[PDB]
Amino acid sequence: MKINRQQYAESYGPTVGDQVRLADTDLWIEVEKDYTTYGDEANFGGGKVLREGMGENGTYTRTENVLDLLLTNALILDYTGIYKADIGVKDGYIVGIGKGGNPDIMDGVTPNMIVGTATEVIAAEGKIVTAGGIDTHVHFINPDQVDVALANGITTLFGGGTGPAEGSKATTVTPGPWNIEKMLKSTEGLPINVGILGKGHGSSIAPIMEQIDAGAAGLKIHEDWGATPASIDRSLTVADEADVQVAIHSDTLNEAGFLEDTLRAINGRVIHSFHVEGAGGGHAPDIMAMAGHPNVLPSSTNPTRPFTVNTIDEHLDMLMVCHHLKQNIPEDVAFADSRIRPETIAAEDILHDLGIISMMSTDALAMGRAGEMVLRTWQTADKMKKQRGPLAEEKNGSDNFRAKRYVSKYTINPAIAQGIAHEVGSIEEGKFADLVLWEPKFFGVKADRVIKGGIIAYAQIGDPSASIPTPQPVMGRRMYGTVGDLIHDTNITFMSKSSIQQGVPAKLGLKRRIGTVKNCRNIGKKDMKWNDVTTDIDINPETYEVKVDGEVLTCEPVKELPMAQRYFLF
Amino acid sequence: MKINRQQYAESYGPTVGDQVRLADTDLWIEVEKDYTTYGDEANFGGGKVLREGMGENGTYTRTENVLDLLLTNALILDYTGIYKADIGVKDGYIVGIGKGGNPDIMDGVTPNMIVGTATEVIAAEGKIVTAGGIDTHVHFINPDQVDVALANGITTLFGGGTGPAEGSKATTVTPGPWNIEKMLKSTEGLPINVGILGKGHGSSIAPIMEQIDAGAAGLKIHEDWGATPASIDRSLTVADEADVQVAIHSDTLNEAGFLEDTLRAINGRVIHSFHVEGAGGGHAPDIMAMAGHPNVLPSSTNPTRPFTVNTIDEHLDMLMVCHHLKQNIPEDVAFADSRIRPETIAAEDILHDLGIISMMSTDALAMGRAGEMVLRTWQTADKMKKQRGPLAEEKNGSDNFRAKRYVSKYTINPAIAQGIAHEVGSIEEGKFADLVLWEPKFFGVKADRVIKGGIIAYAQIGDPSASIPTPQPVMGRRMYGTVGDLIHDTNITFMSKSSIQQGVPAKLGLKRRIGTVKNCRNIGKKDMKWNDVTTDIDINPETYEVKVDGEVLTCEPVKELPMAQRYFLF
Amino acid sequence: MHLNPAEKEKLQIFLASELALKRKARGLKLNYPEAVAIITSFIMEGARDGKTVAMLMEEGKHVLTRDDVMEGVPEMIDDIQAEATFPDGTKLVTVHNPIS
Amino acid sequence: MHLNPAEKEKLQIFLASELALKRKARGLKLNYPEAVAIITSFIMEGARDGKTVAMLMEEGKHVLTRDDVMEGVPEMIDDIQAEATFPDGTKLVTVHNPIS
Amino acid sequence: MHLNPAEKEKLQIFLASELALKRKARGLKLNYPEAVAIITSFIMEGARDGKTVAMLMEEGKHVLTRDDVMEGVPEMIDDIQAEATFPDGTKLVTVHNPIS
Amino acid sequence: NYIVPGEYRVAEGEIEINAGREKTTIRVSNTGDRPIQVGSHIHFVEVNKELLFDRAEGIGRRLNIPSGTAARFEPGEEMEVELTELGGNREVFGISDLTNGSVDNKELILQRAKELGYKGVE
Ligand code: NI
Ligand code: NI
Ligand code: NI
Ligand code: NI
Ligand SMILES: [O-]
Ligand SMILES: [O-]
Repeated sequence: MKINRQQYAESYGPTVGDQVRLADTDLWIEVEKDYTTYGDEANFGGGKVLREGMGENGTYTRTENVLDLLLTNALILDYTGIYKADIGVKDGYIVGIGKGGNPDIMDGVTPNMIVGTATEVIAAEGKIVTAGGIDTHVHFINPDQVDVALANGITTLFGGGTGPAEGSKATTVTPGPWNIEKMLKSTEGLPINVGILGKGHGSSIAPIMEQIDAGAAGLKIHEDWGATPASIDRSLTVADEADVQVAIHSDTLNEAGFLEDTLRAINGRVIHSFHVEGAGGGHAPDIMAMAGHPNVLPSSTNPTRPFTVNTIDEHLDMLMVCHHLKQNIPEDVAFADSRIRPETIAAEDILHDLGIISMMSTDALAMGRAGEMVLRTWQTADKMKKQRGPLAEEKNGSDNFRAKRYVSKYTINPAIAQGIAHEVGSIEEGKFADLVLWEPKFFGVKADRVIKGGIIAYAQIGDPSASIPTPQPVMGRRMYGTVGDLIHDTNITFMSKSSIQQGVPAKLGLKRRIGTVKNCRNIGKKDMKWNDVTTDIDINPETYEVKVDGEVLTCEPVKELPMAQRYFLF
Repeated sequence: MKINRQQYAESYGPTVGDQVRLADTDLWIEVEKDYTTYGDEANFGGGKVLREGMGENGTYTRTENVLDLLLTNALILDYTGIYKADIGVKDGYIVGIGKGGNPDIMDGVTPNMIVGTATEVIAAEGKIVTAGGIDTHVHFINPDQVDVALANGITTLFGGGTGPAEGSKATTVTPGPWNIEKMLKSTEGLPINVGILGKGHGSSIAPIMEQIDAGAAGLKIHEDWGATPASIDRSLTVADEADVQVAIHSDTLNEAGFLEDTLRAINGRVIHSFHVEGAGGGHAPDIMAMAGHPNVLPSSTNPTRPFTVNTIDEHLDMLMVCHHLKQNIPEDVAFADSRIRPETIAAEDILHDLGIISMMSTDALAMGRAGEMVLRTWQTADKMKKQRGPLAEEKNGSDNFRAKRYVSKYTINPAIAQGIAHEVGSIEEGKFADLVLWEPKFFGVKADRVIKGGIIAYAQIGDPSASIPTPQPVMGRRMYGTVGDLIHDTNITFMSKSSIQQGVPAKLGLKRRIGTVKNCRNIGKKDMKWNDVTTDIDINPETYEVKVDGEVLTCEPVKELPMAQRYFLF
Repeated sequence: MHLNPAEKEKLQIFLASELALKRKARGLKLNYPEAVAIITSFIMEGARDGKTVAMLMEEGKHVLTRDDVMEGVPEMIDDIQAEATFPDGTKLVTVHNPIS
Repeated sequence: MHLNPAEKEKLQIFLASELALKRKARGLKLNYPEAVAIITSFIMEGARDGKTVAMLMEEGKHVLTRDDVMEGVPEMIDDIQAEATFPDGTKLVTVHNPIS
Repeated sequence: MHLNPAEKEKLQIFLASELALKRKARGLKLNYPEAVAIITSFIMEGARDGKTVAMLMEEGKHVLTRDDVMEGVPEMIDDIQAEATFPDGTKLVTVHNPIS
Repeated sequence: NYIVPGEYRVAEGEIEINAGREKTTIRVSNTGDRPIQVGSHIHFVEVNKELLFDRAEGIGRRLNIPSGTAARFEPGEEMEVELTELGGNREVFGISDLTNGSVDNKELILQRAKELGYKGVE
């Protein structure tokens, strides 16, 4: 018995060599390998394979190699590969990637992926499955931002803020022990993973360090609090002792130094450079040169991603409104013109494509969109394919190399940068089961189902009064993982080792899973998956032209993007 | 002083011999008896009876025969009777049905129904009061389904699921110890009573039983997990040891047996037969014959209720879409034609009317409507009055016999079937105060107020910014019983005796009231109130015609129903 | 009014349909959610009118054509489902391949 | 806009009224929630127009008649109440027996 | 439809704009939230039409004039901001001093 | 260049199911008066008693059809089906309780099948 490839893909999802279009982009991913045994595919329903004595084992108790959940026939898109497998979850973690079912009667069953009495089933046939997005530039301004993030496949928010206070509206900072304690308690109600940044400012160690001991997961250095050589130095001395990451928004004004002064203060220590292009902040005009250095973990924020015909008009006005700048005050116009630069925004598209900028992030509600990190990653990759062609590394006419380079920017690389990649950031055995299912037609636009700690937290689903769940209106809705005390077991609060050792969770009555931040200080650009390029970036101080290896990096802005007006009601 | 009967009913609600129309149906209920003393009726407001030294006692402390709540002048509709009384609540339970007030000055006060300093008042004059509905076929797919259920007077949800996973979308199953623990924690946030079903599938006892010990309240056998003789047998062996109920959705495909094989596996043990007509699932075409047997507790699900001109077109297409069936694959068409049968749907209306099907249920979001169990019960009773006439048992031109037969189907009978009728399912002294107030014009359509454990949980109420609560927009809203920690005291989590003995509530930190499932294994069809008929049901395998006592059971589908377009905006 | 949860949600469908119909009237090719909203509201208004489930399964295939919508939208919409109150109570309508 | 909770809710009344008015325009006899929505929106638009509470108590009895609504609807509606911002601030309007 | 949270919220703006436009059509001088709703919906419909951010910064200053709104409303509105999906993705429009 | 969002471009070729396993064709009759549908992965000897076939030829086997599909027998219908071999450990538990162990125990499986009235024990 043979099945042609069209019929096979329609029934089980695609297999080896098959390609899938990502939404309405020009990007194609190809199945690299498949863990199945043809004829023994797992599936669930009437007369289907996962039934007692058949593909479901009726003998084994839960402890005996049985799963709590099997995702059947997933097309995984991850830094580790683009491939077809079943995904097995147990105790909220990914325990097996391979082939699930019943070793009684099936060949090729992964030994700890038994479908038993204890196993729930999610059908992933025809879906793309990715890790949950890791957003490391979150301003906590408006709690309505959490559902926005979940709807675009984001499962971890790292950043700071106390709500719509001016410090929080400008900076990813929860300042001091008391504000950190209050926001750790607030976090008990947020259905997403969270880590909190303290204020990376001070000239004495104790005021900074007491934030880490209070339960901060890292620090933010921001020019609005004084991005001085002293604040940079003390923050990195604290970070090196505490094993947490430091993010920086540098001195745009060059008030106490130029970029070379900020790099001298850093003194070779590991740092996460936020919005490294500089529209979102940093030494005018040359901050993006940070992305060449081996001790810098460089991210973009999303409103410059990718370079479009409305970008400059939008950004110049946004900057003038947000800074209360006057069109008739020449210092204000000079400042805006020094900060919003088509030359560095166009080069930023290309530096993403070359693997020189390693990460994406939002800048949610400060200068960025909580629900567009994943969206704009793929719009950038699509624009670069259309302007620069398939990368030299591609084969088979697929965009797999580009797809692994770009998926890494919002999954594994932020997790490595933050010291949380032991828990989240990729679809690997032993990591927390934060998984996003996508219909390919909606890939990177609207998540189908968001799994948090092995339970669905968020889903596009219809009328709750209907006979079945698909009738209109189909909209993003919080699911049972967010309800009651299950919100505690499905989400992680990431905290410093010192706050955990000092018992802060018990002191504050935190019931969430507690994740430990670690292995942040040892890493560098070389540890960024698919995005590990170091090079001398030259930014001309007169023309703002960007050069790498003697070549000007420039591209045109586009008039239209995929993943845009086909999908959105507004 | 005499009051004519029109004026009396307008002031105090109806009294002995008075009739009330149920919504816009042709059904009339008649007041059978009245506990009042004429002239000493309780009422609350300016210059009214329940004032200190008058109808309110000013002497007694709460412990001294005083109520926490008095519902004044209720028209009770219950399996126990259709009658007028005051209802007294204390400690969240119904403690008195009779006459409330002050024995200082009033005749005929029920001794434990004193209105005192501690007593709240709900005016029920002109309202019909019923027990909260007990829905025993709930798929936990979308948490928005809880308000849908409350708005139509449902107060208990028994079933299973983990959200919109395929196992849960098909089957009322929360599988295994870990998924059960996670959903018991989720339940802490659901403002309704809950019991969770485990997977009734396995060939070894231990994988099934460990679900009961983890906190399941029962099991579900579903053909999508293999409704085999082995799974049936093991599930009933577990149920007999654990004192919990088993629900079955049998082998529609007749793959491992016909109906007689499923009955042989059951071997005379008590079982709850879900959607017994079979459109919702079961041995094709003759599953409804289950409803004749003395060890079967038979329920309908609601989309076949009652038989209408759009039913077959709707159901054939729903089945084809949900099973991914193709109109041009003759096996798919043959399967659909074997499962969706006007002959068995028309007979199901009549078997309800004859007391041969004992229960209603939803099948919420799998093949049924979360908010239409009560609605469709009364539409069925109205259709049967219009097609079959008043039942022989009626007197006075009232429909009281039919009203007690039909109210039993969604109140007391599901509660008896599930082993929870010591706590819920009827308006009786000693049971939990889950009470639904209905305006007669909205009876069975939209609940006025839903009381959960003696506190209002849900109400049709207006503008929260207004001087008074009645201005538009009047809509269903969660009330203070759902807020903060009061959600714990107003709702019951029903669990197995073994999980309770093993301390599962303390292990998981459950704060809800814990109800014990018991006395499930001793009962049969004879224990179904007003619906206790056993008989030989013959289903012709060639024509699908249904015969009882040598007579074909058939009726016409109707073009219009009451409780429909007069009421609903969509 | 006594709105239940479904009545409150389904007002949104009507509103989205009105928005989409104004976009169509000023000459725009409609997108995915616009097209879904128009066909969904059509089904629920048809039920209100007292049409049968069978009539609406037929009519729903003729509400929008290929040239009313953007490239790819016809192939994105495999079917549109709505529940509404017919004269004989709530029923499910599924319109298969509504835009050819 | 600075919408408060009441402003957000009361948009729903206007929307339900627009839905009901389209149903009436295509010849349907209106049901209970349709009739309530039309009369309620009329009151709130009247307040916006600067009518008095007394004018709206009168006018609200003439917005829909028996032959605009289904059997039984007139007897289901004992009164319709709305609060709206008059020129002299929020006031309550009750229309008694709006449909004879 | 697959509505995300922003799509669900922004339906409210369109609805408030429709309400305000009916008030303007029957001769009322518009208030603060009415004026904001009309200009906001205009921006989001303009993006849907495929106008540029620069075109909408210009046009948004000519949607309502002083004589369309109540005393003080022009001076209450320093700027109106909206995000919408342009052909090149979401962009922010700020209309400065929209009513002179 | 028309874009269908999320479309597949499948590779050339065909997928062979149950490759390398022995195939067996047998005749099967539904002697009952109600339809019987049999899934791809049920141990074939343990199907409905009223299916008449050489029960020995179902031992250690299942239908050679795509995973998750089924064969349908209308009342009175006789037809040929193709079986493939069970894999993994070649053990069956539960279902009709005819095996509960190795499929190699053919005499014990057939003795149980004959005692319980599974048609075609020869
Ligand atoms: Ni910044
Ligand atoms: Ni920021
Ligand atoms: Ni079922
Ligand atoms: Ni069900
Ligand atoms: O920022
Ligand atoms: O079901």
